Amino acid sequence: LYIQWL
Repeated sequence: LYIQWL
Protein backbone atom coordinates (compact mmCIF):
# COMPACT_ATOMS: atom_id res chain seq x y z
CA LEU A 1 0.00 0.00 0.00
CA TYR A 2 1.20 3.48 -0.99
CA ILE A 3 -0.83 6.40 0.38
CA GLN A 4 0.54 9.55 -1.26
CA TRP A 5 -1.26 12.82 -0.48
CA LEU A 6 -0.05 16.25 -1.61
